[PDB]
Amino acid sequence: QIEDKIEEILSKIYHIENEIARIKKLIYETNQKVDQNTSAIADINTSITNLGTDALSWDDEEGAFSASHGTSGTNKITNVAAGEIASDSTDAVNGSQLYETNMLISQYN
Amino acid sequence: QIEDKIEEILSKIYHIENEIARIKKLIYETNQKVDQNTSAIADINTSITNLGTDALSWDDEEGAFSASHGTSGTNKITNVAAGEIASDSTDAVNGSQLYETNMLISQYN
Amino acid sequence: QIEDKIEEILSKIYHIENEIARIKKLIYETNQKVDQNTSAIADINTSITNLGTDALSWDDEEGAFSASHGTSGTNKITNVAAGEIASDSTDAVNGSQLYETNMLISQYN
Repeated sequence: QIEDKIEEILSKIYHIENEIARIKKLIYETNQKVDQNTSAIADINTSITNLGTDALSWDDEEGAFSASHGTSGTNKITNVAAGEIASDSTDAVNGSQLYETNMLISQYN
Repeated sequence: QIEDKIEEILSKIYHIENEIARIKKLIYETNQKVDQNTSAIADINTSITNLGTDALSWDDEEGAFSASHGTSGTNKITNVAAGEIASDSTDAVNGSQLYETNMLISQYN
Repeated sequence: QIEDKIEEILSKIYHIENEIARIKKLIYETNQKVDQNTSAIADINTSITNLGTDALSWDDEEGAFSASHGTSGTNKITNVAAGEIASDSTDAVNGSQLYETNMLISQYN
């Protein structure tokens, strides 16, 4: 009876040991995925910070989009293609267009 | 005394088996959270990619905001409300405003 | 022999107990990281939502950046520095520049 009980005990111990081995694998696999995600989050935080710094964004107090950037309150917007010149146009106009207008005036004068 | 000892060992083995059952559940639960975050991060990466592509942003080669996009280095900005026309105005002006100016000149000529 | 067997069994159970305590600690530590990451992803989703609402963004149907915002189909862009007035300038122009042009015309008249 006691040798049987010892065999029972040892069988139970082997099973526990096997389960523990698998658990160590599972915790490792998990911690690899978590480390991956922690790194990814760090990179995302940088990207979000940069987008926030660099996007031309709405200014609630001004009730308009603002071309302020960092420590510079006013800045150019460039690479703006020519806007439609019409009574209903809501396109921004660029310096080539104002140049043309100024030339019409100087020619007029 | 050895029957007592055997029963105490079997008791502790039962306890350990219970711990292992709990541990397995915890690991599964933890992995469900990690899975959710891994998939949330993939979604975030796409969002950030698209925001970077679509937000009018600062350009460190221009020292200005740049309307480059896709295969065109210049693009229009539209749905721009009329800017204040005043000596100290920093508002963008639209094609309707330039149209009016051009019309004043034209009528004179 | 059997008293000896029992001693060896107890020694192994002691080792198992140490492994279980370590595993618990590792799972705790993993979950502290996962919690930190879940929160960080929550913050990121808020930043992304806000950047989307507030960035001046590309509009596929317009093929242009759009100063639409919220319920308002058109809005101002302000804090725009004066653009180059030249035949190949792609700088946006501001209200102070159009004011100046408008005063040339009113002078010429």
